[PDB]
Amino acid sequence: AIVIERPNVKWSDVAGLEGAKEALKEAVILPIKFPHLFTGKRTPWRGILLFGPPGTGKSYLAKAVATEANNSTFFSISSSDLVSSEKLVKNLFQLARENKPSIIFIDEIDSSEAARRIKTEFLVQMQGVGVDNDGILVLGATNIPWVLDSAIRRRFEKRIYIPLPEAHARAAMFRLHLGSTQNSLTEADFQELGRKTDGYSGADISIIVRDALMQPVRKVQSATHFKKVRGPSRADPNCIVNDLLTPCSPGDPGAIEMTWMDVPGDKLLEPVVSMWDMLRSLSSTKPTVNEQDLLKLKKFTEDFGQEG
Repeated sequence: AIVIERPNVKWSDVAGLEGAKEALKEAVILPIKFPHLFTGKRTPWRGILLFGPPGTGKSYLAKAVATEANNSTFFSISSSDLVSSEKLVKNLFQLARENKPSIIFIDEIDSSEAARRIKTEFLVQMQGVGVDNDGILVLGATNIPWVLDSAIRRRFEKRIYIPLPEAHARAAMFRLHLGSTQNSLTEADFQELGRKTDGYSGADISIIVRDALMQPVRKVQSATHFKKVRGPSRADPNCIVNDLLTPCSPGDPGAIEMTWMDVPGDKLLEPVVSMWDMLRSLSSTKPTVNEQDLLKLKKFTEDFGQEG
């Protein structure tokens, strides 16, 4: 029910968001590193909110904090209206102090029939009518902040906006989603995709990289002809040959009406994800985030901010 990992995500693992990371470092770590610099009339913000465009992968970011922060335990869940009935939250905080340090984290905090059995129980503990909420932080993640009850919303003292990465991260994000796969791409072609537009998110980018990986396969499943070549037999790197058939265009240097159904498991020379592959997969996609879309957030700052 409640995920309970004690993670490992250095700041560096998080692609970029230093402008936020700084914002986080301030609100949390400093208070931690120099406790003798936070008391008297000022207090650390126990509730902090993570908000920005969808697919910006806020989730992950959370863990990075719980890590770079004394190494607190990550108590986390979601708003699948909590396994679509309540006590979960009670034990949640109960555990919180029970194993502090710790970070209560809720991706999808946004959530009619007033089923405040939970809704209030939250603020109640958030308010910590009695038991100590100190040493424990709570984070919220949402793509739509404007849809939360003033109460809920006024709990997270500090609000940090999670922008969209279009920089080096955007790019280096492709290598990441390319994992350990054969590709003809290079660090030249990787920052290239990076600079090649923006308005794209970790999701977005991921989906393209996803289409760009199968590219090689459909070529092979739906290929017109193949051309025999030389090289170690896929079945044995030691057994060089000259019968490996890779796929080729209709009228080419050595084509023959074929299909994988004829090409031998070992006699097949499989293509790797190329740069056109990459590109093309992109040239057929739109950023799931528009300006109007992103403007709908801007609202918040103006009429809210640190709630007040």
